[PDB]
Amino acid sequence: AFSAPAAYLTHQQKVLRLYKRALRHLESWCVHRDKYRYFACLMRARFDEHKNEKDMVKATQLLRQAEEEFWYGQHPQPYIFPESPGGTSYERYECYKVPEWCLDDWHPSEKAMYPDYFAKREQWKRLRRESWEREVKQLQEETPPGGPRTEALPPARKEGDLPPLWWHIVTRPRERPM
Amino acid sequence: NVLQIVRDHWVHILVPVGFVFGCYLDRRSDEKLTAFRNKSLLFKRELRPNEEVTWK
Amino acid sequence: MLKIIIPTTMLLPMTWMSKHNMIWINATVHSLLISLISLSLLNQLGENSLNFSLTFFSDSLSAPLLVLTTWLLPLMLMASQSHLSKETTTRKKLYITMLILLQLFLIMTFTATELILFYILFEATLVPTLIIITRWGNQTERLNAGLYFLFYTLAGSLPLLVALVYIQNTTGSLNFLIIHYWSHPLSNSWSNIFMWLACIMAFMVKMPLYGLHLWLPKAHVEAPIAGSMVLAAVLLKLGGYGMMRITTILNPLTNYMAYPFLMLSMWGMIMTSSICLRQTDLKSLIAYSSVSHMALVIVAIMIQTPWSFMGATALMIAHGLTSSMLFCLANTNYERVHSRTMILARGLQTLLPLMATWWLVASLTNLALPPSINLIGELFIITASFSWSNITIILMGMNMMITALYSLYMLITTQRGKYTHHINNIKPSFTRENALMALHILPLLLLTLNPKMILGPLY
Amino acid sequence: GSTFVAYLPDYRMQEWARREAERLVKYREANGLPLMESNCFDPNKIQLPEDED
Amino acid sequence: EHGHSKMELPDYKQWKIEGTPLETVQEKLAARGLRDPWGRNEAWRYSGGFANNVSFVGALLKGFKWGFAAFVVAVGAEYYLESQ
Amino acid sequence: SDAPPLTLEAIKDRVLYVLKLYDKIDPEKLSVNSHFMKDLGLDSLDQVEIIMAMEDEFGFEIPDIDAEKLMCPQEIVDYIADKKDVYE
Amino acid sequence: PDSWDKDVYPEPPRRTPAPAPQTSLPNPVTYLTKIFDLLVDRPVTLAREFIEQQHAKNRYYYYHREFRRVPDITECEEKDILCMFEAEMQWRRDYKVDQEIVNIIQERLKACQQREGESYRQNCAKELEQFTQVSKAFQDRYSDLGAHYSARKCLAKQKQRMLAERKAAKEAAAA
Amino acid sequence: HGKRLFIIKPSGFYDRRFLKLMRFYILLTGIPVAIGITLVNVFIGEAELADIPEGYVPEHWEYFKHPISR
Ligand SMILES: CCCCCCCCCCCCCCCCC[C@@H](O)O[C@H](CO[C@H](O)CCCCCCCCCCCCCCC)COP(=O)(O)OCC[N+](C)(C)C
Ligand SMILES: CCCCCCCCCCCCCCCCC[C@@H](O)O[C@H](CO[C@H](O)CCCCCCCCCCCCCCC)COP(=O)(O)OCC[N+](C)(C)C
Ligand SMILES: CCCCCCCC/C=C\CCCCCCCC(=O)O[C@H](COC(=O)CCCCCCC/C=C/CCCCCCCC)COP(=O)(O)OCCN
Ligand SMILES: CCCCCCCCCCCC(=O)SCCNC(=O)CCNC(=O)[C@H](O)C(C)(C)COP(=O)(O)O
Repeated sequence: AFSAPAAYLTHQQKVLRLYKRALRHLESWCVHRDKYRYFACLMRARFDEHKNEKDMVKATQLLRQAEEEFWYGQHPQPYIFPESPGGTSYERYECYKVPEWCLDDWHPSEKAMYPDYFAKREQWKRLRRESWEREVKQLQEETPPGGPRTEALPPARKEGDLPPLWWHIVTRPRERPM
Repeated sequence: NVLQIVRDHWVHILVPVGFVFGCYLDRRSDEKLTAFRNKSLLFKRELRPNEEVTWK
Repeated sequence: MLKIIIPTTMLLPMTWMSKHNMIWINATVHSLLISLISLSLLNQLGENSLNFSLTFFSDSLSAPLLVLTTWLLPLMLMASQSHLSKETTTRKKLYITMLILLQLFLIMTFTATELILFYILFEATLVPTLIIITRWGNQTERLNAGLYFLFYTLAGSLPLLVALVYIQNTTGSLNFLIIHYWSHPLSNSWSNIFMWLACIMAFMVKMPLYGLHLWLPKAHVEAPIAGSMVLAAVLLKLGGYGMMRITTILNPLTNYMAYPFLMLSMWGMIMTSSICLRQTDLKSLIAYSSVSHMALVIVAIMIQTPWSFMGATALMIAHGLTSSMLFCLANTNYERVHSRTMILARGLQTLLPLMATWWLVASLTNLALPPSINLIGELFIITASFSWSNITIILMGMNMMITALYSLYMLITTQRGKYTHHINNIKPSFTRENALMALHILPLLLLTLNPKMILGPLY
Repeated sequence: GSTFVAYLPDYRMQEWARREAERLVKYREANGLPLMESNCFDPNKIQLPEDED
Repeated sequence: EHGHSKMELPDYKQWKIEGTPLETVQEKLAARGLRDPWGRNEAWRYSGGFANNVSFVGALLKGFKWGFAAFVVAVGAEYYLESQ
Repeated sequence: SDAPPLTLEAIKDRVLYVLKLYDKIDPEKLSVNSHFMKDLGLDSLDQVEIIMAMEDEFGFEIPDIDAEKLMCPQEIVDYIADKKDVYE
Repeated sequence: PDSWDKDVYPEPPRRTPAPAPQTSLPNPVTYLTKIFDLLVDRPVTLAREFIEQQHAKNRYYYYHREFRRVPDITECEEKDILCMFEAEMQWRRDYKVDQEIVNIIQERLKACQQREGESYRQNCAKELEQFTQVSKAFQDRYSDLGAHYSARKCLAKQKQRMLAERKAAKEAAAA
Repeated sequence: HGKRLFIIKPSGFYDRRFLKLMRFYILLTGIPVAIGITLVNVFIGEAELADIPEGYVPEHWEYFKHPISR
């Protein structure tokens, strides 16, 4: 989610992702914790017997039979965490997420309530105004010629600098705004 | 103030005047369609002692 | 009838003698008063008509259309106030003049005891609409749209004129009362078939008929908000009113000649409702929905039974109000986002809740939720069609299902989901827009209490 | 305007037709007449064309 | 008013594999040469008030005893009253 | 809901609890900043197992791309705090 | 009530059973309807008495309009517009009155169905027969004129029907 | 527990203001109408059907029952 993606997944990453998926689906099949622990230890053992293979062609012929076997026995109704992209409360609270700029449209009678909040908001806005001018130059000088190759951003280098393009990551609404 | 807001609000009176003129013209056009007044077989009515026309 | 015509004419000198910053106020107030005065035409008779003079007469088919026409002008002015802010006083006065002239021509068209006078005013309405579309439209396609909206109309209307004069050369009159009382059957002849076609095609093109509907999406999409409102609410109903008037001389030839138009409308309602499901523009979707509703009205008029005529009148009024409201909602979104692409601005319920309620109620009336007058007309037409042939129920039910589908698709795409992040200029809804929306929607839910006012002369 | 439309006088003659039908049905039920007649006009005053086919 | 009592976690040495089905899982795992490393992470599910279980029929017969006693008292009282 | 507003201290304690209940690590040598690969000698399979244990113990899922680069208990705690928006 | 004619809208004499309490236990319906009477019916009755006295203070009348008979479309020349207008208005009024007659008979039928309860199929044959006769006559008069109906079209339909009847009778006579 | 947080939400001022204005104007005209209607029904009452006396022809507005309709 947070981390920038790469151009490809290496063989180790594919094997680890298959390991996690197979373990989760085995947990879906093996409801009870003791049965799951036994079968998960067996599953880890079955991964471990080819840990030390040196032939890349052999290792790539493997993981392929393995993912085919996974797709055969994948528990068509796996357990999903409620907040996960398949869960029952995945995007439940998106309707409560209001952008921060909407507060700029509030009536002065509305801003009369909560004066400290809006004073701190003004401070944040001033900080953003200055930091942006610094950030544009820093990103222009740090980016390689011909454009970025990976969507990874640099941190601040000097004392008073702020990380480039920070406003919409720092000012997220909330996980559960209401 | 009188004689001052008239020069700024004179236009408002025109629509109302038109409505009155249209009503008057409608009545005047009604006065030209009395060829059968108190003559239809359905409403042949004998005039009241102090009546001139059944309808205007 | 002059007590309504004269004030509408006086709207012009009052507009042109107004202060530079009082034109909208004066126009709105006096147009509302004219609407209130015109509201007294609704006291109709069970007998013939309200025959005011040799020139103008009123009917319980004409009265609802007249009242809707008078009510539409204040809403059009309120909708036009926003996007005409940066424009000179003379040009704004010209725009208001075009709207007033359109209202005057429509008012005289709907009474119009003479068929030639009806044709003259029915074609005189063309000029103000064309000027409004091709002068105060935004995109470069407006000119092209205007051309379509012109020539289609004339392509249908020029033969009618010939037919009309031909009738008066044979009958001796074109007065609607004399025509109705002295009507005679049409023999099955080639000459009579072509007279039937010349009488029908002019009104068919402006409904519009399914095959002849190309001009409508262009004209409604490229027109300004007042133009779209008047096009969808009143100008589409001229064809239905003309057909309802003119089918009295076309019997019994209508029985045979109605089949191609009945098939075209029954299949085209399905086609246009399906087109609405895949539309990337809000205005185009609303225009195609209008085409579907008018296809249903065409079926109703072609069946020519009492229930058909009552349903067609009710549906014409309800569609006018609902489509005007939908266009106004789309324009409120457009004036903020300037794109008119449905997928761009999303999740507007979280930012504009009252406007979301207006969207919901407009979609509900477009969906024909009972006991709205939309469903009253829908059901009357459907029952008449079922009596005409029991197999029409498949097409009618499919149209109902697709209509609900695309109405709720339009609501969900624009109001629900997540807001677009990069759009930060969505300002709170103005009192003008909310007042416009209420002034659209309260008349509908209040007319459902007294349906006989909009069920026509066969009630 | 809504109140004015609500209280519009009965120029459509709904109650008038109801009262006419009420008295007409009362009369025909009392006299044993067969309620509505199938002929809208009296046949004695229509002159059909003799066919002689 | 919320639940602000500064809850402190129990001791981690408290959890043991002994006396749980995790014990026999470990036994069968050792029969083939493997070990379960996350066993103690799950011992709390077999330790406290969760240690004792009830059967399906026992769950169905949740209040059979005192309800049956009420039944027998009621039927005896009715037999005594009607025999009069 | 009635769910207490968990703090950084609770997250740290719970992460260390789950880690001390992993018997391939001796608890006395465990520390918040100890690396998984080198300070404790764990394989990447052990690391993904630890991520699964954290997920099952906090009730939410860490995506593979973020999970595969979490190598210290402290940064696991930091990731959980950022996801759950913990103040102190 | 006197507000409507009992002959146009008849009702059976409304036989009701008498309460026969076989047990001494108090039925809550009686006490509950008595307290309803006390708490609801009396205040409503008193308000109605007030309103009725106020109405009696100001008494005025309205009249049912009488329409003369005029020659119908049969006594009209082929192009005499005035007599055709009179006849058309009379025919439209008669059509409305016939619609109201059918409405009255349908109301009778609905009331019978609800009133006779579980034995409506036998105890509503009278209303069904009346509605069948009235429906047949109304259909014979106005079934197929469509929109744009008139007295002339109704007369043409009647002439066609009675030509068919005359042909059928002549065929039966010469059988 | 003093953990009260600020709730970010759009301005409800304009929607409430519009609703208050619409309610005020609709009531401004409808309350006198409702009171007058009730007063008219209560004291004026309604016309009762009667037979037309011989030699008397009624006015066109004397064929209606409700006083407001008349
Ligand atoms: C916010 C939450 C709710 C708060 C408010 C609560 C109160 C709700 C009550 C209102 C809605 C409930 C429905 C109950 C209706 C009661 C009134 C109704 O019964 O009166 C109607 C009367 O109203 C009218 O029929 C309908 C109004 C007409 C609408 C005209 C539109 C206004 C002009 C605007 C311009 C036109 C634009 C559209 C062009 C076509 C029908 O009465 P009717 O039995 O029949 O005869 C009237 C009385 N008689 C017997 C003496 C004749
Ligand atoms: C494109 C988008 C929509 C635009 C509008 C479309 C609607 C227009 C459809 C026109 C309605 C019907 C036209 C003619 C109907 C007559 C009945 C005919 O179809 O049936 C047969 C007619 O037979 C043949 O059709 C004869 C004519 C053959 C030539 C016609 C060309 C065929 C295709 C042309 C269609 C192109 C339409 C657009 C033109 C630009 C019956 O033969 P018969 O019983 O003996 O004679 C009946 C007529 N009488 C009684 C008067 C003598
Ligand atoms: C949206 C674009 C549509 C374009 C127009 C579509 C409508 C076409 C209708 C026909 C146009 C002209 C018809 C004439 C007008 C009525 C006059 C009339 O009925 O008189 C007829 C005259 O009939 C005609 O002359 C008809 C000739 C038509 C010539 C033009 C043909 C146009 C194209 C024909 C094919 C398409 C027809 C239907 C198209 C529908 C629209 C798509 C009989 O009178 P007499 O001859 O004097 O008496 C009989 C004894 N002598
Ligand atoms: C119940 C649902 C269906 C289940 C069926 C699925 C069947 C899967 C079993 C297939 C067997 C395999 O492992 S498929 C064999 C894939 N190839 C290799 O294992 C070669 C080298 N191994 C690695 O590189 C690993 O990453 C490793 C070194 C272990 C960790 O690395 P870290 O040190 O970087 O953590």
